[PDB]
Amino acid sequence: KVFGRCELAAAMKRHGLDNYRGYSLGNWVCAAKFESNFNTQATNRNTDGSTDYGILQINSRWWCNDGRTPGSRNLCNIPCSALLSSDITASVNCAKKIVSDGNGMNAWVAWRNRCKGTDVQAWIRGCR
Amino acid sequence: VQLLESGGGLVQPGGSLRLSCAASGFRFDAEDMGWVRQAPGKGLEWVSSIYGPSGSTYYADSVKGRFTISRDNSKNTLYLQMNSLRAEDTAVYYCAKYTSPPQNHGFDYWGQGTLVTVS
Repeated sequence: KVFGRCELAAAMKRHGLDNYRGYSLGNWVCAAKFESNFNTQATNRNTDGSTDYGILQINSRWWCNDGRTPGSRNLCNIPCSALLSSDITASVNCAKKIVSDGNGMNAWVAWRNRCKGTDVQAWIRGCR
Repeated sequence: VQLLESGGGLVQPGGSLRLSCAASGFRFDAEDMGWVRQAPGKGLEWVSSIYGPSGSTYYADSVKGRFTISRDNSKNTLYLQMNSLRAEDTAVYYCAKYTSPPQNHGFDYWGQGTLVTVS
């Protein structure tokens, strides 16, 4: 499914992302927008032979297993296919582990390029 | 930080070609790096990688056994040896790297690119 902006804000709130590792909920919503355009089924083949999966475009080299990626480590211990559903739980769980490493949200390339330092809270403004 | 590819050119099928990539502004010897190409009217496609201090190499299936990726640490230069060239190997080739790993989007930094034409 393609989530609405305020709809995804709320799911992410209920899943404990607001202020997770100091990153406010607009951060997470802005990330989704520019990574997947709110589309839980989005998949993109990358220049290193890895693939990114799901609403937060979780990567198959470091975090999930798709069976076909060079130097994969599977640090989330999950199949990438399990991240393409309308339930964002597994993407969120993997997000929390990702953001707890050195890199913080800089692990999401669209976040660091389009979101970082911006009025990210505008992404959840007007939501209930 | 900079990557700068040379020298593609025209080669007959069956021929060979060695590409280089002069690298600067970072610690070359242990950096994850690779080659990517963009063929006429297709997206960027991964070709090869070399990872970490071990220098573990990986290759896309269309090139395995024909290409070899190499580092020259003394000169901070990355090489791609291309043998047994075929018409479908025609593409712009790019040397590439991660700007801030671990990350998504694959390699996000690449050079200007060098053209290889195989006819």
